Amino acid sequence: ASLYSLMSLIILATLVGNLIVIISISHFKQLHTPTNWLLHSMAIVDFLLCLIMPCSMVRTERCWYFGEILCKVHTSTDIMLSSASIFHLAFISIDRYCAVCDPLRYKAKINISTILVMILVSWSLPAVYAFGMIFLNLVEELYSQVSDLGCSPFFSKVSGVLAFTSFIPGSVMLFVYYRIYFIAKGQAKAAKTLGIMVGVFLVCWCPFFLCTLDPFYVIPPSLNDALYGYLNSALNPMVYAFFYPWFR
Amino acid sequence: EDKAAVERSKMIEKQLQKDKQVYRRTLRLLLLGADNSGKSTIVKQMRITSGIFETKFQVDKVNFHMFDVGAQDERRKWIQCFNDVTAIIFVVDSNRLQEALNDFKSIWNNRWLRTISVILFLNKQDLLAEKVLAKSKIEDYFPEFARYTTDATPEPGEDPRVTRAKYFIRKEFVDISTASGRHICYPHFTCAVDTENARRIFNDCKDIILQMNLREYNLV
Amino acid sequence: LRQEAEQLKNQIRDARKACADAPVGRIQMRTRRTLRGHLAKIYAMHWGTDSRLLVSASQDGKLIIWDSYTTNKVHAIPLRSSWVMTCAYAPSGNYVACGGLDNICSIYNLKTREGNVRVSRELAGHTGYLSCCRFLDDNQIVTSSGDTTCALWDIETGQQTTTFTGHTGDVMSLSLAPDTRLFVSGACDASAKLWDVREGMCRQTFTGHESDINAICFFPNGNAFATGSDDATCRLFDLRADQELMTYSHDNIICGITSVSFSKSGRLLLAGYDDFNCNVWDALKADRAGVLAHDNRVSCLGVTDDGMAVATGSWDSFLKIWN
Amino acid sequence: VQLVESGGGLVQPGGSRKLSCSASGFAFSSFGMHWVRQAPEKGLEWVAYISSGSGTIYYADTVKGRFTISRDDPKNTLFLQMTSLRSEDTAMYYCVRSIYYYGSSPFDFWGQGTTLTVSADIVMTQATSSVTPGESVSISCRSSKSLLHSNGNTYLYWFLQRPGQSPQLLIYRMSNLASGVPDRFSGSGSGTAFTLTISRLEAEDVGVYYCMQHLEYPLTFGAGTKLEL
Amino acid sequence: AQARKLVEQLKMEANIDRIKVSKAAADMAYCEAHAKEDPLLTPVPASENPFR
Ligand SMILES: [NH3+]C1CCCCC1
Repeated sequence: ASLYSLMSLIILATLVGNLIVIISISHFKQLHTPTNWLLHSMAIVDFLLCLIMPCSMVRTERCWYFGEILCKVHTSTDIMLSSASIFHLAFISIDRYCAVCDPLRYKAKINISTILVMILVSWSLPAVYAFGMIFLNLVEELYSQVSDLGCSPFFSKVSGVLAFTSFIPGSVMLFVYYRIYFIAKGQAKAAKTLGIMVGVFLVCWCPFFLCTLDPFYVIPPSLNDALYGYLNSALNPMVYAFFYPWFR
Repeated sequence: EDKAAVERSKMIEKQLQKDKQVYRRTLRLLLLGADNSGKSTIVKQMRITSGIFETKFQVDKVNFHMFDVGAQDERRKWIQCFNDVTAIIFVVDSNRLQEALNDFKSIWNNRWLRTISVILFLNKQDLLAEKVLAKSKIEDYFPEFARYTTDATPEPGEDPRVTRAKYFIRKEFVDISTASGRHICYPHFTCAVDTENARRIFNDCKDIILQMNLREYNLV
Repeated sequence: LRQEAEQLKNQIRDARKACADAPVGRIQMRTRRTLRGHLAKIYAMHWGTDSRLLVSASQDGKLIIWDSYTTNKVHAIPLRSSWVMTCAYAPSGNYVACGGLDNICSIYNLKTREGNVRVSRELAGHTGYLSCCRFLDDNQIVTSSGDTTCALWDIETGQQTTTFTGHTGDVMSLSLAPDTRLFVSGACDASAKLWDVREGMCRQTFTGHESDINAICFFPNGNAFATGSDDATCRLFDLRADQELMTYSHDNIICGITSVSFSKSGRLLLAGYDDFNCNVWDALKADRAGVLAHDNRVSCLGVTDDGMAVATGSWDSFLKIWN
Repeated sequence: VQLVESGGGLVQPGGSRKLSCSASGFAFSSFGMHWVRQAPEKGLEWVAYISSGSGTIYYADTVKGRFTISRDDPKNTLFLQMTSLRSEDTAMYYCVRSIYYYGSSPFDFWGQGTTLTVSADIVMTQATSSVTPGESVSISCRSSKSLLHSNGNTYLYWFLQRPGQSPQLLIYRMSNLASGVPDRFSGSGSGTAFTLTISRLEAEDVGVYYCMQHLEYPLTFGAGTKLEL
Repeated sequence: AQARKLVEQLKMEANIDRIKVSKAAADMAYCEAHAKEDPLLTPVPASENPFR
């Protein structure tokens, strides 16, 4: 009971929060800037992530009573919708890296036409890759784990390496933020904002993906449960839209 | 019917959007040189009864539009129109230098140019080198000239007494009204004829917009 | 000479102070349309005689003519000079006049056999920046410049018909009369002068404001007008009485006035201020009952000839119509 | 402002012909373009309509799949290509200029035109086709539906095609007369019944007068009253 | 010169007919007789409102 409420607490916070980037922006022309649209689309992404999040609240009844039919679709949706979050964060780092490392051309190569390319790629590649690899995930004998009780996505060396590209955004973010730290520190805070932005991402994503170690399997559902990122998604707007005056 | 009027409005908004992309890229600058200052000289080197004498150039692939002023003796009212320029650009001959300090300070601490940075150009220091060497003493005009001492390295190839006055006027300008945070002076030494004027503007504007971006993202 | 001028000024003051004999409610004017599409700050607008079309000018160098009812953009004119501090719309609707910091007034022919709005005349001859221009007819136009001199031009000839001289500071706005015989114009010398169009000479001078006048309007009656200046005060000056009436100002306002306008009945004096907001007053009592809330300095103001609505412009690139 | 139409000739039935309208003297890129048919022994009829930037196209219900319209703004020209020319598509085709904004005058200018050899819409009719110079004359027109729209416009157009020359515009939206027409033409109506009044009468007013509607998209013309005086 | 023109203008503007302030401020009256035709002072009902 306590675990269910604790986990579920982030769903409503996520839903109420993204309303902000949606309601501050689509009403807005005070904030119609190309940069805003990325936050607008990511708020949509995390909002979707009403389908997954309540379902995973029920999923943790250690059994997927909702039905074996919905299994692959539900899993494909989480990968797609989170790969979507990451990629959005990656492109946000990209646009912030052509605003503090190239500020004369910041607007000429970051604009609504480029932003629509960055949004379509982020909604396409995760979706196509996840649905293609949830209906070719895998070693079914090992899946016995998947086969025994009914559900949670799990992978194997064949596909675990491909699963954990998504974590390319990390290299882009680290390169971008070490350059941004170097420049901002040279100018004269930068340190606090950068540290919190990189840390919020890292602390959530790193352990689950590192364990996803399993193909070389002591990871039980008892302990893999907390590893399943949702709280990071609950927090992304807060870091990326509220700390700076974009809030209004 | 009426729907065709809506189509016309949409097709006009289409052109407005395609012109918004050109209004963002170009960086607007306002030139506010003095009467005797060599601002005409600096705008003459642009290969790189009217009112505004606009001049468009491009350092590398970035387009700057410098708005010079023609037949406009009071500026208390037509200055507020330049609230959206990237930067002001003063030109000063470094006695008429005190008037340059006065109007420089008055441009600072206004109500409409609070968020606009300033690029100083100290044009015609070629005459300043001879003035420092010979007869004309800045002590009479400025009592603190004698007390002031030079340690930022100057450009080699000149006497230590000819590059010691430059820093005096530079310091006087930079502490005229900058030291009251959102905008600060960017002093320079434009001399008489140098081809680095555009680069001194390009790097300056790059720094200005970088600082603006850092302030929006809260990097500072 | 100076002693005589001082004596004349004292006599004038005594004569205009000789006699001194002597609630609308919350308007809550709600925005109905929002004419978005301008890429830079709005400087000036002008309504139409039909009360349907309006024209606005932007720092981009764009003069956009909007259909207020249906929000459509009837016309989009690219200006030669990006810096435009005033615009006009002809009473017949065939012409628009834009004037700004280029010291040249451009008259564009809206109704032409071609499908482009071309400039019919480039009236040059002023020295200072143009700050207000208004049409008398399709033939003659009165312009306000920053060189302390107003002017009256004949468009087809392209030359000044008369020059109105006498101001000390740069003249910021002018307002016509319903009869179009006399016109008032305020300047930076903290004075507003009534001029006679026919004789090309100053008729009266009104003082009392502390700072430079940045906007002037004229009462529909024909014998009164109102001014807006940078000292956050508006004043109603009688024209035929040469006096100062009740002053519309508040202790909570520290920013000056950028534009002024009247309602057709004259019961409402609308004032576009600098603090991102346009205020209203009961012109017969000077009570602020209603506020027209933009995101930047409200720079322009207009009221339709039938009083249907009031349009407000501001430096947030937006132009809002309120009823 | 002048439009030169090109095409025409002796064409066997079932063929294909691409007629052109070269516009010069105005901003063709900003003016919607219509085509209007006129049989040798009948009144006018609408063919097709293309918007200013070709963002919207309408075709006549009589022939819709065989006709195609196009415009070239950089060259300021218009094209109408017809295929499988039946025995009815052998009439006089006029390319018409028409811009649409508040206060505008659609159908203001009509081209020279070229010859050719081989339902639920509002129908506009006239009392007759015939009516001495020097006294006022009146022409009556009727519509199958109220042409007065909710906004207030009454989409009725009068043209007065004079013999030996292309048609022009007298009065647009019922009430507002054209620019170059003499100030002796007036129009009034209630929504379905219309009347056009001419005070004087000269050697130029002789001709056939047409009655067009623009409320609904199909543009049905009238019959034409031939005033001989 | 410049002083003479100002003196002449002041003399011309000094001889101007003026009336009592109470009479000049009573035409308020223009507002009274023209108030009913003001859509702004008196709100237009939502049947003839042009910007409804
Ligand atoms: N829970 C999911 C997070 C992203 C990678 C696949 C597993």
